[PDB]
Amino acid sequence: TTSAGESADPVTATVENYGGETQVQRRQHTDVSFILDRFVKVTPKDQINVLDLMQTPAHTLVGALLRTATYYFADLEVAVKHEGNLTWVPNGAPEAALDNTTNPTAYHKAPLTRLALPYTAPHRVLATVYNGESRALPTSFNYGAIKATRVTELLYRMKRAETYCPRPLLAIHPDQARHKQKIVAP
Amino acid sequence: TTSAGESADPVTATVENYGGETQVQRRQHTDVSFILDRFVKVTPKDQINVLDLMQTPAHTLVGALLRTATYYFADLEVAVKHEGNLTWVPNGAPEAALDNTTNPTAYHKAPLTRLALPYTAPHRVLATVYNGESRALPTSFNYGAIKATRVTELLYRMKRAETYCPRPLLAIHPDQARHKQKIVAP
Amino acid sequence: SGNTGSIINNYYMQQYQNSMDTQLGDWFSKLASSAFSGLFGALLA
Amino acid sequence: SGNTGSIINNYYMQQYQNSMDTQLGDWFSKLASSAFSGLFGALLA
Amino acid sequence: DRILTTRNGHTTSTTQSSVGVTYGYATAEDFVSGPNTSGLETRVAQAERFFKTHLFDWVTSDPFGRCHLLELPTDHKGVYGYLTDSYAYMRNGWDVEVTAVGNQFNGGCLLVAMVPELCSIQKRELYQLTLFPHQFINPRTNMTAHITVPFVGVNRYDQYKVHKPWTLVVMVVAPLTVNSEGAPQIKVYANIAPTNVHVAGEFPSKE
Amino acid sequence: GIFPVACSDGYGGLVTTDPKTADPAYGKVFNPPRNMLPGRFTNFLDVAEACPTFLHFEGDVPYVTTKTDSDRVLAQFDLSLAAKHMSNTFLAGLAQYYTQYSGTINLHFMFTGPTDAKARYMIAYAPPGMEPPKTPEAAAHCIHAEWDTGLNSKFTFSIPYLSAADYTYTASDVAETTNVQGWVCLFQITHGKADGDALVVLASAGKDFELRLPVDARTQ
Amino acid sequence: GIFPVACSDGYGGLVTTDPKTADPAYGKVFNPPRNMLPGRFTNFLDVAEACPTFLHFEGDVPYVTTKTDSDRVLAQFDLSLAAKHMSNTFLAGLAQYYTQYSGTINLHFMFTGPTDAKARYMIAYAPPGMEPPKTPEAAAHCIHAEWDTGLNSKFTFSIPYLSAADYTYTASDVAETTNVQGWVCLFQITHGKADGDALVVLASAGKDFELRLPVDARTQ
Repeated sequence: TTSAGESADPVTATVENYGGETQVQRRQHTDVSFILDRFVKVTPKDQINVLDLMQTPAHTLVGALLRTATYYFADLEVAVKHEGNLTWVPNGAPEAALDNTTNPTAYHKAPLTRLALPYTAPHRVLATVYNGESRALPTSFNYGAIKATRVTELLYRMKRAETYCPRPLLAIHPDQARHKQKIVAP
Repeated sequence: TTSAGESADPVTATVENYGGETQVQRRQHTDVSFILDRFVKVTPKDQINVLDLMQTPAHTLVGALLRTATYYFADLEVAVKHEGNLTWVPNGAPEAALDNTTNPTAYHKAPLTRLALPYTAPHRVLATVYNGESRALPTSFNYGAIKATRVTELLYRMKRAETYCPRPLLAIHPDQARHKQKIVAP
Repeated sequence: SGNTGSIINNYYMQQYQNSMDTQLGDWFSKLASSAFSGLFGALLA
Repeated sequence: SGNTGSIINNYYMQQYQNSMDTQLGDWFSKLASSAFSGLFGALLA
Repeated sequence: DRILTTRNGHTTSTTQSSVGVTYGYATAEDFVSGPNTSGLETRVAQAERFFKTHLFDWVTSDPFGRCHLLELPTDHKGVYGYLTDSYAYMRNGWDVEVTAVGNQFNGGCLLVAMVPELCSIQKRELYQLTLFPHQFINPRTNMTAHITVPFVGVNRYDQYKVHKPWTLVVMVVAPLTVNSEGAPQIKVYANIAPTNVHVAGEFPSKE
Repeated sequence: GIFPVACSDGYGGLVTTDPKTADPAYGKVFNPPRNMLPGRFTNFLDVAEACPTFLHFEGDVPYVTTKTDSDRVLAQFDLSLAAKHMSNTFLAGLAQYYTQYSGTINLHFMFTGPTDAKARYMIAYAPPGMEPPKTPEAAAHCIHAEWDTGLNSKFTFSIPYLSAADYTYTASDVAETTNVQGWVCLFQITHGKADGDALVVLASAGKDFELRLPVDARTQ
Repeated sequence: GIFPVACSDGYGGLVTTDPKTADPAYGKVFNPPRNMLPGRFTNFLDVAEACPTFLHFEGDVPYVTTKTDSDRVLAQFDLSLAAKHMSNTFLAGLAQYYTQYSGTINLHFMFTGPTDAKARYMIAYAPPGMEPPKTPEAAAHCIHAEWDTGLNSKFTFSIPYLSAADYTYTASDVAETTNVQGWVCLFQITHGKADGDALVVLASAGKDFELRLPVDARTQ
């Protein structure tokens, strides 16, 4: 389809332009609320872990796909394998309130304890990047902090996820003619 | 019943032809969806196992009875006794994606972890034999791969099974007048 | 329906349980039911 | 609705499960559906 | 009461000793309009005619199970085999017709079978070749066997350079028993024909 | 409080044939379409009833040869699905994975001789209890049937299912060597110039043949 | 008594993608309002279909330069979403997290030459099975399309999805080096005083492009 090449309005020259027809296309596996609510591993510290979603790595699935959005809203539920007792603390409380047990602790039940946390940020929508102080994110961009005796592996997933204002997403650079990796085979 | 001996249309000379009558016959135990959805043992490797159904043995029940079909469609659910964590991977992902935990792991819950997998093949119907490269099956004929620290015994069963285009089924060859084996008795 | 034996409804809906089939737009039961029987010639009692 | 697969109702009500949203008083689906197609000039067969 | 003369396209095949045509696995064709081809398929009506081939010489010294396996499609040096080197994806049925002309004084019989995906067989497996689309030939009754099958396959369109779905199989069930008045050696021929081919995807020219 | 249950004992172990379905882990999968795809079978008996498969005789052959002597016994094989003659049949292929059956077993008899060779045959069912008959005179008193070779060259005889019990074992007993389910005998009565000519036989599932109780006794 | 249950075995382990939601611990939270906030996308394909993104050529550039010699091949790249040319595209950014796809891939071709330079081009799709064409004479027998540079300076050609199977793998095989999904070739046929002038290309998701089966194969 010949177009106006610079107006940057969307054009889709479909396959009917040279004969043929299009089929019914289903897009459930690329939905933004379906692709983001599954568990991802992050590396923990020993005791205190702020529950920021931008400490998910950039090589994983829903860490590199969360950074597709500029602004995101999602309720977090965590799943942490620990020993001792794990106290969750809401957004913006003093970090001395991690030791107190009136805050929502979870007693140790083998092997791990998963629990659903609300969106406790003051902002209407969180963000993945912010040019305010030249890390380089405010202290308000967190779901709170969890503190145990020694956390071993704590996992994030983010549900009811709404995303806004897309950002570029990068696949790794081939040095060959095409990036050929060893696919699974019998 | 005298017939045309070479037309190869079905003829059933019933027992009424020399007096008598036929009874009501029930065929639930020979249904193809009933006889195939039960657990069968396959031998595992140490860590990585592609979930091909043609690695079931040829002496077992639903391995020798799956090879009755040329083309089959069936959803697989596995049951694996392992230690560590067992990550399932869909069809055609790179085998380096077995280590990542965003893929559907199952944490170790004693003694074994059974989980239902969908038909992830690209083809409309899988097959049990294929003359494409002269093992001798494409890399697309699998339900994916599972990877643990050390799998001990992993079991297949195949449900909603549809079969097409039957193949010959062989019973073992007697050397006597009749194959007499030791049947169970008090 | 298979080898199920539960009268209760399933917990997971239909699409988190199986793979959904898609229509586009059997044989040997029709082959075994068209079988010739009786005789071929004039029978007696 | 998400990645849920349960036909039963939830046990905890709605406000001990999620954070309730508040109204006050989408885009790229409208952007991708206003895409121009066909041709630009007089076509032939 | 008999209509016993088939034709495909502009070629006919009259036999007077037809016991009947056996439709294997289907009486009608599948939906040719798939979603894996985006509607860029087209029927080539000029591929539907017979083409003859030689199979073997059934002699009196052949025991049980002298089988012959030719993979369809074979080397077609006409219109149909031009489509194999000019189009990437194509599908078709087949309607085979083997002839074993002796006379009505020979004996024995040979089974004919169209079987999908056939490789690595045993002679102990030959006892159950009846499961496939089959039709017996004995010289006491008939001379031909006329089998018709649709396109089977793992997926809707096929790459015939890397895959051969069907396999015409003739094996000898009873040996050829000549007599004082029979025919010594019979030769098995076959004329095969495609049905409703559909190609999709033009190769670039070799120049 | 919470809803009290009792975690009952003895229940909940992993059984390999149970109707419990496993919990899903990965949803929203839409298969490629498969509708009206050719060659589908639903039950394994319909393949066994619509497609007859050959038998096994002495010399690894499916055909039986006419006999030009005073002895007129073409074949005499015991009636079981674990027999020696029934071994390469598809009907005894899937009856190796069950325990017991009932119903008729069709036997198909195609004559492959020339147009000048004529013969007639008989097939009788000798129920268990005494020795099977060795002459067509003695086997006239069974539930028999005769046919001669003419224009239609195929004969189908449905073996009756006679038994005390309602179901009979498809596995012949290992120690018990009398084969107390039955014999089936087929003879020739005469033949005209049919020397060296064959009679290829076949077997199929009957109209009311149905199997029962699947096991896995390792494919002999 | 109490209601007896059977604590079933094999079920209840922690699966990372399950539709089980975790029990809450801290209720009565009312979020700040977010309604009618600008720039929301719902599915990742709508971003990939409404926003085309550049390709990658030799020299880390998105544009391809006209060729003033006898050879007329501007670009010839294999058709996969793990290709070298498709690597910096957003369409192959999210197709790095799936296993298999189907559908058309739009290619957008904007000519950035001056008003006196004129040229015409062609783009052909060579399906797999033999060597890709090296001349526009040989590539006339593909599913091709031509366009010349005039007032509207942009051309969009939708790559057809031809395959045996219904879905094709978005990851090119590690060992298998033939790339049996297909090639796409774009040539120049002629040019008038278009030396040193560019043709910037783009790629977008098609009208019926849809991905399938998400995995996490670590971001190359």
